[PDB]
Amino acid sequence: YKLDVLSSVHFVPKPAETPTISMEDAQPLYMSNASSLAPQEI
Amino acid sequence: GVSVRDVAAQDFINAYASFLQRQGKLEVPGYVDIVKTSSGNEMPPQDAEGWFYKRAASVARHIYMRKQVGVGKLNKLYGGAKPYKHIDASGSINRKVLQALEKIGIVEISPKGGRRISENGQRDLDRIAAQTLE
Amino acid sequence: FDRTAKPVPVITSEVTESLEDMIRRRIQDSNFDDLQRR
Amino acid sequence: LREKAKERNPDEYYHAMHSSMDQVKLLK
Amino acid sequence: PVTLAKVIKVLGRTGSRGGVTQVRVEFLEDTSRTIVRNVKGPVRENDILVLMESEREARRLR
Amino acid sequence: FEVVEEFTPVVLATPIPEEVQQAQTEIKLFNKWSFEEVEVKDASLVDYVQVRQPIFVAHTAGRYANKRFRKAQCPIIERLTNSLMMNGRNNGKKLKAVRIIKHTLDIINVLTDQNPIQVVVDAITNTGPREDTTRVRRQAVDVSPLRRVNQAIALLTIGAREAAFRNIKTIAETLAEELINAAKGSSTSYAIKKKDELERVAKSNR
Amino acid sequence: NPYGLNEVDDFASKREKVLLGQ
Amino acid sequence: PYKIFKNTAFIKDMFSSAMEVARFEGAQIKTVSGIRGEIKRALSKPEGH
Amino acid sequence: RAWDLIRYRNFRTFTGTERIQFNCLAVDPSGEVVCAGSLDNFDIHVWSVQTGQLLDALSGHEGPVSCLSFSQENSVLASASWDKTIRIWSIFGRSQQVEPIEVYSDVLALSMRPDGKEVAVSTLKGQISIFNIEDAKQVGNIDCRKDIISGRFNQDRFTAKNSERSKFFTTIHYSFDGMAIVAGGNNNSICLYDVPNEVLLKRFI
Amino acid sequence: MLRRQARERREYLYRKAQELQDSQLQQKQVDDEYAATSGIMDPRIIVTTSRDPSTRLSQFAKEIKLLFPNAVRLNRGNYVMPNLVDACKKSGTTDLVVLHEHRGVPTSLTISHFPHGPTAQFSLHNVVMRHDIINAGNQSEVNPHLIFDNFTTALGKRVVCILKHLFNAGPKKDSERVITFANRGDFISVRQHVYVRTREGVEIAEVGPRFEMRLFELRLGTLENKDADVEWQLRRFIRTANKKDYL
Amino acid sequence: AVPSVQTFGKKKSATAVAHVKAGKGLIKVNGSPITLVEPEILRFKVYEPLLLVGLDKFSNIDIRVRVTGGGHVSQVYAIRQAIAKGLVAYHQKYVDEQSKNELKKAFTSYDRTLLIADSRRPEPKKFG
Amino acid sequence: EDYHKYNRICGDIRRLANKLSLLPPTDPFRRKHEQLLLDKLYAMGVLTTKSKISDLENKVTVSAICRRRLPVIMHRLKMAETIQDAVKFIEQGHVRVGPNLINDPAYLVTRNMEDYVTWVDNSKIKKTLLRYRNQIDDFDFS
RNA sequence: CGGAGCCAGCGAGACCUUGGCCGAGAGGUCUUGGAAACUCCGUCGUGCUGGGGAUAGAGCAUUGUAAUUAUUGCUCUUCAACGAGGAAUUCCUAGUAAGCGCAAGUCAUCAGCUUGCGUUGAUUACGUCCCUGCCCUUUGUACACACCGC
Ligand SMILES: [Mg+2]
Ligand SMILES: [Mg+2]
Ligand SMILES: [Mg+2]
Ligand SMILES: [Mg+2]
Ligand SMILES: [Mg+2]
Repeated sequence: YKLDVLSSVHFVPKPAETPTISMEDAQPLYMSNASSLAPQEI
Repeated sequence: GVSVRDVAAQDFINAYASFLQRQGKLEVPGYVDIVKTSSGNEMPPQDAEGWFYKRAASVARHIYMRKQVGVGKLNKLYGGAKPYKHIDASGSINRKVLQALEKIGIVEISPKGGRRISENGQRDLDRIAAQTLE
Repeated sequence: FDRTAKPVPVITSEVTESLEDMIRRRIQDSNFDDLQRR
Repeated sequence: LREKAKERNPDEYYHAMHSSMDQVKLLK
Repeated sequence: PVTLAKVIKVLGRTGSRGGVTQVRVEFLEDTSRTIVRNVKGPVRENDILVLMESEREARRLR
Repeated sequence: FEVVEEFTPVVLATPIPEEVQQAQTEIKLFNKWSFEEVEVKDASLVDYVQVRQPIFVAHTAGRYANKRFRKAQCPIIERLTNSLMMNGRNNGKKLKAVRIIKHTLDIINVLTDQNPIQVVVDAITNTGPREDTTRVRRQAVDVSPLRRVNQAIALLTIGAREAAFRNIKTIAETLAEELINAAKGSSTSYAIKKKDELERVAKSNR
Repeated sequence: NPYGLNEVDDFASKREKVLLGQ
Repeated sequence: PYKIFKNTAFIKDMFSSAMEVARFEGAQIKTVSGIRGEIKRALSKPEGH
Repeated sequence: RAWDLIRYRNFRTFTGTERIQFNCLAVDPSGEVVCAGSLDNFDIHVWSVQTGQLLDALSGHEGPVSCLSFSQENSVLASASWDKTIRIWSIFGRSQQVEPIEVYSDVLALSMRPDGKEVAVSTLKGQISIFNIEDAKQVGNIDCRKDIISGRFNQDRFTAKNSERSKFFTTIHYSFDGMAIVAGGNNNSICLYDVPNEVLLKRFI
Repeated sequence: MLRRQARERREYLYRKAQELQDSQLQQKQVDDEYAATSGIMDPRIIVTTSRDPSTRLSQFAKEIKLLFPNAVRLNRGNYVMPNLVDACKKSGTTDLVVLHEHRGVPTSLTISHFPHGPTAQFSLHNVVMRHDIINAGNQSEVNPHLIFDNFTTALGKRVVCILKHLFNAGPKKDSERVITFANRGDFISVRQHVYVRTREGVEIAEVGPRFEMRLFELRLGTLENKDADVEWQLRRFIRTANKKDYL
Repeated sequence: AVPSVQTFGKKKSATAVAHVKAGKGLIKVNGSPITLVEPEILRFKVYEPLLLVGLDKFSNIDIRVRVTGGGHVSQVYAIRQAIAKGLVAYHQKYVDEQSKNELKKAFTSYDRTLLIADSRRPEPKKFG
Repeated sequence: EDYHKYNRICGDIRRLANKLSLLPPTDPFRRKHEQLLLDKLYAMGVLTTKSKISDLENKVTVSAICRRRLPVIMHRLKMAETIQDAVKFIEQGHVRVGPNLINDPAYLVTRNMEDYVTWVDNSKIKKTLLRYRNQIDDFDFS
């Protein structure tokens, strides 16, 4: 980040128990893991 | 405001060559009818009667274009290809032409050597330049 | 008199025979100085 | 001198970039 | 009489001789009719050829 | 209704000949021949005999060898001039070809009052072989329009050259005669003879 | 060169000074 | 020498004919200054150069 | 990286031999060839989608490759660079041809007409120039310097009118009808032009 | 662009200087120019000639093109040397080969490695072309096996590296084409043979061409640069020249 | 100061420098009128810009072109390119930009080489 | 003149690299990150030539980072006689790094971008250069 | 063929020279400083002809050297082979083929030869594996989809 700011033409923002909620998911919620596998993979 | 540079070269040379012939005052050497103007050439000029006068007109225009000119420059100016040697033009003919012109007052001996366009010749060449345009 | 530089070699039949013998020996042992993928 | 001419930066900027015979000598 | 036909497809992998191109051309008189012809020069789609005879069908010249 | 964009007579300090001003009015080949009325009679040759862009002189310095069909866009007069210079001794002398073509157009106008550019177009159109042969014996095949244009130009220029190779006729006159005869379609022109011979041989092997 | 030269520009400058010395 | 082009130079008066030069081609030569040289080839014209 | 959006997986990843940083990308209409450009290499790397191998590197640009695009129909590749030139690559076929076109200034953005017969480029001079690909000749030009609205930054020591920080468009795109171009850049204006008549249809703050 | 070339030359010269010091201290691998692409990217070679070549030189240029699997012949009509190398660098060419002649007899061969050198200049002796063979037939253009014989000195290793990288890496074990560079008193004999492994040995058949190449210059730069620092040059007028060996 | 602009045209070794200032329509090449440019057969090439946009635009300006290098043909191309570029630049600097755009459109539609240099840089067409 | 920030950058490079030395050599995790740091510094231009981690300990210096400053870069390129003049040109907006105008003198040019630092097209400074050479072409507006 | 018009870029270890005067030319003598092709207008004209310039004769000069020795130019006269080239064969894709000149001889090679530089600048093809030749594959191995199936 420090080097990026010094060499960036434009603005660079600074990079950012209990059960947790996943704000972002890699796949749609309706999509199922089984449907993510090819017939060859099965 | 007419000038030689405002007129085509061939038209001016032909028109001024006629004027010198018509004037009849340009000294012409006797050997004009026997010479070739260059060792590289093979025959004498066909226009035997008037080639010398055209030579003087061509030389006079060059004196205008370049303020100072000598026989050496004219020799290379009219020289040409013949391996190849690029022989320069005959020195005798050019020398007689330069001397002939300054008899009429068209040209005169320049400082630091060479020939300069005389002020009387300066108006004279301008006179025929206007003649060709009109 | 001396000569300034090395004379250009002449390729006679013996020189060829020695050269081809080296080539055949190299092929027989499969000893080739050739580039390989890295 | 040849490399110096070869590797000359065209953008180089310098503030300096902004800026009778006897009678003739006597007259001048 | 001589007919005019516009090239619509430059056929490939036809096995023709070098310098000969097999093409499909539709007659200008009737756009529907199509015929397969052999051409000698550089040919591209949408250019017009003059067929002396409109009956022969092109065959591979090997 | 009138539209006027010039309110003062235009007079330049440098004199310009009035012919150059009539050229300002319209672009004409050598400031003497108009392209407006010229049309390619044969439908197939259209898009390969390019006459729609008027040019004052043939010399263009365009880039037409880069791609496969750029030659079709080249003006036909320039193609004729380019074809004119061959045989080694004439290689690279484009100005001589330009002068020869100018003189040929003058001769064509004198003999025939028709527009010389139209005569050239008619000759190139007529002398293009519509059918040819390929070696297997021989087999008949069709001919692409680009090849027709190329071979027409080649035949006309070659015939005009060979006619005057060792004859009193100059290249300009023989080229004018070749173009006039080809436009007429008469068998006198060498190119028409060759075209008829090729088409006949193709018909034999059809 | 208020902040000096890198390794490459030091080598280049030395080479130029040598040739100028010749 | 009678004609010099940087390192190359044309020599005369050493030999009388181009035949003699051919015998001495590649021969080692030097100047009075000590500059070492070589006989490269015989000139066709004039003889001996 | 290639992403399969029916199954949402990265089914393939492409990379150069020496870890070249990529700035622009273009995909063949057949979905069988992928091309990328860089600001440090000057070459356009080409990969095979099915195999993932480097087919070859297209060379010829003397500057960094700023932008790429395949014709959706004719499948030609158009590339532009800070070399003040545009090159049309006919990569598909037995023989490869390149047709360079010169431009007055550096090319920042490039857009391909949907029919594939023309290409538009936005230059550092604030010009949108349209070229005919088959003939490789310019067919139209649009001025954009005056239309662009750029505000004076709070840190500026020079006026906005005198400022030249961004009076060009770094991104452009054709309308699917082909008759309009929307342009944007490092500025506060989005200008929508009409290609055939070369006028500003509307400007958005 | 010109700034990038100027900067990279200084880096190239600095790198060779440091490598020379590193070699010297070891005295007390592949060269840097070839290290980056050794065994990854196949060479790209352009074979050209001097201006207005004779027909024999054109034929010889064709034969040299067939020698190297990835060579392409280019006509040098009016091309300017700075323009020639700049065009080659744009097109991704790795090496450039220029041939000279005297009355249709090849005399010299210079190899320039891009983007920064080195440039090696050779003189060709006893050149025998394949056009001089009747009913010779066509060549085999498989990636050939390479033989480098009697290269011992550090300069000899340098010459081998330059010649080795003109060919594609990884020939098949059973490729029947072999190209040999044999050093015999600094005169490198170049032969091309096709071999057939017999049950009791090997038999080889010469394809050609034959020619002896002797290095006389090696400069750290492309052939355009007459000011490139000379890595090595052949001294001819030293008193030991008639017997001194270098490779 | 008199409003004036300077432009360059190039073709091979031929380089032409055109100076365009306010005037009365005086076009000169190497100190001589444009009508005397040689060779005569190519003279209309040098006229192509002047005839394309019309002589009225030149009636208010004086153009002086100095040409050096190259041969006859390349010198003619340098002259025409320099004249076109100079006219466009003057119409930009001392006249509206609408006329600039019209001139550029005309010249590019006719022949783009009038404005952009035509350099046939070597290209190794054979890949490899 | 305060080099507080660059000392922190130089120090942070030292602390980070030291932690990599602690991690077991055969680990792939450290080897990848060490190369990324070397590649990053090489890209920035701090390391003129590719270096090892041990060299990276001592080659990194405040002067190296200062050399990458735009006004210092311009001085070596001879665009400005003196650093203070270079800073003034940057503030007045006469200099562009690639297609982007940089008015912040503190900006550090990366290795690739070094070749494309130049004057803006319409700079009066640029016109002074071309006028001195008598190479000013008004078609390019400069 | 005769005039006239003109346009380059490489290159720098007494002899070169701008200029004046002689000579038809070649070339002499007295002094100062240290490009061709090409374009315009003319003559000629299908005749081995005003294409070609080999051989030969006579003179006017230069360079040494000491000979009446060759050497290098110029003037006139003489006026040949050569009428587009068999069987065959080599090369060639854009600033390319080809034409034209100019400069330097920078450790190999080169001496009317080598290299470089500039000038003018096209025809055709830019498609196919049909013929020839040189290769590659016939364990998808290849990350989804699609296609394929010993
Ligand atoms: Mg003359
Ligand atoms: Mg091909
Ligand atoms: Mg040639
Ligand atoms: Mg040669
Ligand atoms: Mg030769």
